[PDB]
Amino acid sequence: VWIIYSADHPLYVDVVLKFAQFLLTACGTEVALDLLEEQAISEAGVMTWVGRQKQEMVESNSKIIVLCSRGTRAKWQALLGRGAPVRLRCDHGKPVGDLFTAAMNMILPDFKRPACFGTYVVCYFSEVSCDGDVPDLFGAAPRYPL
Amino acid sequence: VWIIYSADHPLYVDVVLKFAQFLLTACGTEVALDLLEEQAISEAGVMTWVGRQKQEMVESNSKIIVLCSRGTRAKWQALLGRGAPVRLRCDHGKPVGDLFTAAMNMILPDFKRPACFGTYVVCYFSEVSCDGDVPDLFGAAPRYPLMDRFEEVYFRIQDLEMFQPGRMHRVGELSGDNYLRSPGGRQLRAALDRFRDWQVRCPDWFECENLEPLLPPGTGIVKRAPL
Amino acid sequence: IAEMGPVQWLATQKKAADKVVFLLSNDVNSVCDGTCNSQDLFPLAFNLFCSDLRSQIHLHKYVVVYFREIDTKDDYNALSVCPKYHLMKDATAFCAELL
Amino acid sequence: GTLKTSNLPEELRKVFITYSMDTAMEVVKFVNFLLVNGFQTAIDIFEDRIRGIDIIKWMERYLRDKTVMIIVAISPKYKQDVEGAESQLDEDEHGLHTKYIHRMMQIEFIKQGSMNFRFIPVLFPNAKKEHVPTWLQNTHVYSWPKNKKNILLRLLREEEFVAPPRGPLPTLQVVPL
Amino acid sequence: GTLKTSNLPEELRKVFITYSMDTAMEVVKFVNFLLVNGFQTAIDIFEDRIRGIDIIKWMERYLRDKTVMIIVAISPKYKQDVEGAESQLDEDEHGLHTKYIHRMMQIEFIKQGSMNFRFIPVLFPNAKKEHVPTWLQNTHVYSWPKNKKNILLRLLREEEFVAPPRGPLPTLQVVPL
Amino acid sequence: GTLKTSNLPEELRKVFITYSMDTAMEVVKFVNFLLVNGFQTAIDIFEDRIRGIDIIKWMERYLRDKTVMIIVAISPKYKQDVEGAESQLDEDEHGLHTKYIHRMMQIEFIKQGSMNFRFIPVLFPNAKKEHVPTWLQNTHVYSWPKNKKNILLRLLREEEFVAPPRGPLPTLQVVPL
Amino acid sequence: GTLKTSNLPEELRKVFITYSMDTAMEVVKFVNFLLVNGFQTAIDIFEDRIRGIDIIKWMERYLRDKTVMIIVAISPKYKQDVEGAESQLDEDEHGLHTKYIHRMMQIEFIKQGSMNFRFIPVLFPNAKKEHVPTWLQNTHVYSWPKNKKNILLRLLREEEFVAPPRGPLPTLQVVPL
Repeated sequence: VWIIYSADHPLYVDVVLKFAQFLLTACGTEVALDLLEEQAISEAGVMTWVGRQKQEMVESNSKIIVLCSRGTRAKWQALLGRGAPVRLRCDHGKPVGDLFTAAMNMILPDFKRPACFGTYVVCYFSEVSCDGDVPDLFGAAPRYPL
Repeated sequence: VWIIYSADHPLYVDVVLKFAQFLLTACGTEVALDLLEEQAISEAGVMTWVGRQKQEMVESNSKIIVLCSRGTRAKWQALLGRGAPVRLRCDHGKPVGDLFTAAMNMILPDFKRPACFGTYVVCYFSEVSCDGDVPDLFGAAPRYPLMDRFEEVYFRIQDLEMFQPGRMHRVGELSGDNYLRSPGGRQLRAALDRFRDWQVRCPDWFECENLEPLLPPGTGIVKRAPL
Repeated sequence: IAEMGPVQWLATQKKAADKVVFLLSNDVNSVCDGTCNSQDLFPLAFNLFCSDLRSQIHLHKYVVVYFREIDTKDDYNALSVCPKYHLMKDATAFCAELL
Repeated sequence: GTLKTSNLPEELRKVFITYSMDTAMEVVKFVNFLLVNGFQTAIDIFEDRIRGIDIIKWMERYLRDKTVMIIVAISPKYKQDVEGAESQLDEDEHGLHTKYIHRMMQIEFIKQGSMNFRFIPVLFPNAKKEHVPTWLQNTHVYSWPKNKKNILLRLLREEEFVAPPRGPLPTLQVVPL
Repeated sequence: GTLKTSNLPEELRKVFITYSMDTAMEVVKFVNFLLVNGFQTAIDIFEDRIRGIDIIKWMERYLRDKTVMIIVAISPKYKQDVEGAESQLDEDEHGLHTKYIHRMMQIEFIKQGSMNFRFIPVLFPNAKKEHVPTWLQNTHVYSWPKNKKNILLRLLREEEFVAPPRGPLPTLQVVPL
Repeated sequence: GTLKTSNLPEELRKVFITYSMDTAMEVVKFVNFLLVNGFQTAIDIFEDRIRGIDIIKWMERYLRDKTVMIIVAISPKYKQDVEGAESQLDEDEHGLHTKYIHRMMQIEFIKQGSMNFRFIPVLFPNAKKEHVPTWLQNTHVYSWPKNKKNILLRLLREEEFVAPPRGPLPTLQVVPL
Repeated sequence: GTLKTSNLPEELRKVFITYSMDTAMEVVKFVNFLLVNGFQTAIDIFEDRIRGIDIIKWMERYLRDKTVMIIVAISPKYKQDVEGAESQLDEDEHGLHTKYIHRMMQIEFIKQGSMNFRFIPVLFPNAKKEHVPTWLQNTHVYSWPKNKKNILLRLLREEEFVAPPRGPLPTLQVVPL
């Protein structure tokens, strides 16, 4: 699986990391994640690595997990021309910047067709995030309070 | 305008040159193309010249034209790590690396943002290439099967809307039939038909490549050679 | 559209627009062949409308308009949930709905 | 947590640093930091003898070697030299040498298929992301001294967060209806 | 087609060739080709009468001149010469002179801001693109005799394809709705 | 700071100077500077008695000796001499001797693989970067009196910056998450 | 092939040979070779009758004449003579004369601007490249008997390789698109 998320809070990064740990150890699933892959991201670059992962997931029919949160909602509003440029501390300080926007750019072209929802999984931690934070376009797909 | 293309086939290079000639003659548009400035490329290098052109277009708010073909998608896959690095017959005589791959890697840093897609015009000759050849990067942006929507392409270049409240804007010469009737349009049509015929006759042309009427004299692109 | 990309532009207009109108059939008041073959925004607009419908918020914005009889398609049935207006006769009612 | 040995071979502990003269002081501090942390750093001011024998050969010795990792010290003057007009270079030889090294880095980058395996840009106190050369913007841009830990990890060719081996598939239970 | 007269001033017709011994046979044919086509080629074998007075002065005469175009004849031995000629078991005087010429070319290249105005690498039959010195790879590499037409065009300083002047703008039409 | 004593053997303390008449006074000042600091400088004006026995023998004594450091005093007339001394003056003896010394230095430089071990170009106050012979531009080019400390360090064969001994690789720490 | 006859005037067929005793055996054969090929060789052994009248006058007669080509026979003992003939041995009159001739050749070489118009260094079997005086390493160095044909060509003042007359620049052909 490939996990997509917005670095809203350093604690949220820990949440994502431990969710990946839970998937790897308990769920016996292989996780593709920028934190684990910072070496490859550096070698190939942000956009190239994002495209490679998306192509891998589509080719293998492997699923993509979207971790919606407050930061994802804010960046979605920014995308719709109704939000200020999000400058979260983690993204603003990290060398990477905001990878969520690049992932969206590489994902949105898919939804021009009806059957693209099969590849993606939309998730949100109810305890720290609400279903309302999900981007509108993903809203059409079935949602999961994680 | 600046034309980015992969020299997939000498006939494809011919098609690109015919398109550049058409833009220069019938469209009054100045074309920056690698084949036309090999002196500058030799002096500076593929990456230096590419960076200069990209920066110039962004600063001048000029449009960059991307011509998608099987070679472009092959190189995109190579960048993604799912194909052997492309060594095309045409790029062999040019400086180190690949001009298209360098141009792309110079473009990608722009796509981190949500609104840089305006500066790029994605076009593909429908008769010799298909929409599947356009890199996934450019799916987010509008696509143009060339000469079937070229009038729209020229409006993008001119930065003009084709439609407005209660009125429509058109360019007579660049309309489909008028494009066919235009002098340079006939040359482009002939080159495209030739390349299409070659593709029909040889399904595996790309793997092998990997490793007419007359305008008024002096008005079109001229090919020079010593005796 | 070129600057934003159709999907982002479509979503921007969807959220910004006070009212949204879906047209599912051609006019009959004027005779035409229907021509005056390429990717269009209808499937994406339908997906975004479905998202809003499942949200059950801003349902008032959506309005369905037709002149010729609507086709027998599932997407149109889904859009049928919104108020209907047959502009062949319902011009005034549609105007009031917008205003 | 627990401590563990570091197993980078000494031959891979070579680091080459290219910079502009405006960052000389911070560059010296950075070289001190790297040497203290055990990295064999090659910089012109410290190797001035062998460099004096033949400058171009000296630069080529470090540009050829794939194992050597190159750290690019970004600054307003760096982009002014490498990418700026040549008229300003008439007053500075070190600017010319930095420009040459930049050209060689670009040639290597394209030659490797536009993949940056060993060029590590670094932002120095008076630097901005705008000063980074375009082709380098495609990869991680660290800042000094803020991210020195990340820089050390990168030079060690380690990853900060590392996943464990994939665990066994979970047990599935069946229930009738 | 139509014919265009070549109006290149004679001083620009001067050409100088640097090579290694393995290529000497092919370089003789290359000079035959150039001389037949009107270019004044300066290579040591034909200049030995004048070159013998002072070899270093003879080389410097062509290295100084900006209008002189230099052709680098690449080959497996050429890389060995320009990199480690002195490391050989015996002293190859021609190898050392080739290395010196290469160093002077590199120095001039750097002085100009790494702009290659007058160095034309040419791959000779037994040569591979890997043998090209790295800094020369940043420009067009011609293969002899395959691309001799392009070599002649480059020496004449002419573009193979020449664009016409910017044409007139098209007609703009308005149609009411 | 702290003080250090150089172990430079006496035999390595010999220095030879070649110049042009347009900078005789500055060269005398430079020789004063070097003699005061303990370097045995050989120059024609001071060695007149021994140089008078046989001029060419005197020059060859210092040209043959590998251990002698040669300082080249660049100036507008120095380039003129080493290029066209015989062709521009009525047998300027000093110009011809300077040209001869320059040619011998070039021959030694080429025979060594174009590596400069003991030729130290120095720019004198009226000189410019354009006046340095090209082959000497590939090494450090000092300016007098601006860089006299650096000149002293070069002659002493002591590096201006000393790097501390390289430490071992940093210990690796692992923290579960 | 076709036969050519040199038009060399008889006044230019004079040759003077300077050597050392160790290589006298091979010098005799060299003189045989030159005489059999029509060159008037002046060497002490054959000139002893005239040379005995006044040795220094005999040497100066050939050292003055700019048209006489001087052949320097390089052998291990030749460098020893031209460096330390007077002190490195008990008086060897031939060694002293060889040293004097060498000094006169050097003086002429320096006066001419370090250009070598008529000195032909020839390595003899027991010689090596290190035995060539440095100023003679700036020209063609022949090896006897390996290069004797090239020596004959040099003496005849003919070109070993003849280039064809330069043609006209190629008419440029235009093909429209």
